[PDB]
Amino acid sequence: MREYKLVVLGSGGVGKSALTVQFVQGIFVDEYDPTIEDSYRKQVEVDCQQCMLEILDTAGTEQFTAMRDLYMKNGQGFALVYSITAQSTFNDLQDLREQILRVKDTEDVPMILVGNKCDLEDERVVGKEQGQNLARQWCNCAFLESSAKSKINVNEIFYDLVRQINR
Amino acid sequence: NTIRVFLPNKQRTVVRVRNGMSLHDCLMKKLKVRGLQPECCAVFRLLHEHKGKKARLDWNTDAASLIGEELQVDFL
Ligand SMILES: Nc1nc2c(ncn2[C@@H]2O[C@H](COP(=O)(O)OP(=O)(O)O)[C@@H](O)[C@H]2O)c(=O)[nH]1
Ligand SMILES: [Ca+2]
Ligand SMILES: [Mg+2]
Repeated sequence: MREYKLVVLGSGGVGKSALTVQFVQGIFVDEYDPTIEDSYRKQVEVDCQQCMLEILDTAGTEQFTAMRDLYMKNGQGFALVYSITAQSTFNDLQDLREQILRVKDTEDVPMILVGNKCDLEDERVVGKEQGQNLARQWCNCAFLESSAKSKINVNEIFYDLVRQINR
Repeated sequence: NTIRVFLPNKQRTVVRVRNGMSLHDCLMKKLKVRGLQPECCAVFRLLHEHKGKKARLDWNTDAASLIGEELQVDFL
């Protein structure tokens, strides 16, 4: 069956691990344990079809920065995650988009922009339309707001990357 | 002060070690988030001198003693 190498990218504390663990294991990770390296695998039914997903959950460190193009070169699909409760993590993503297109020698790279923590509406400091604007700017990039805690749009992140890959 | 650990179903993690933790202490969160029970698993150090031969370790091994070692966890 087809394997899908996915890569989860974004600043510290935005929910990259919580999203990935919710997806693969169906549990919510409550406490913040900064990631050094972690990979996960999951076989999934996409549309109606067998897909092996390997998900690389990345650190926000100098070491990841020094390896990043390697993760990009090898990855087939990218979730770029920020938190709606933390402005700097949204401003940090632009760089990541342009680099992926640089490394892949194309603008048609499977990608999704993910505003996570949508259950924390009272703490929101980045607008929904504000994320939709950034995605639009990125050549009509896929966009979701998600919650690893409420399980809103979690599977959809990975299924949309697999559907993107398939096209 | 980290240890890299290869895991079942072609997964891997790297864990930080604080002096005093056992191997099981340094790994327990990474095993829980992947549903891995250490009582159903063996853990091995990879012997890079001996073509990677696996040497089995006690889950209670001192983790500081293993810094820089690369380990593998397999099901029993
Ligand atoms: N309320 C809420 N908290 C979240 C969500 N996603 C992650 N978190 C919390 O945010 C903190 C950082 O999450 P984590 O996945 O470690 O961040 P990472 O550094 O991007 O991997 C943790 O305490 C998580 O419990 C979410 O969707 N909603
Ligand atoms: Ca070593
Ligand atoms: Mg993380």
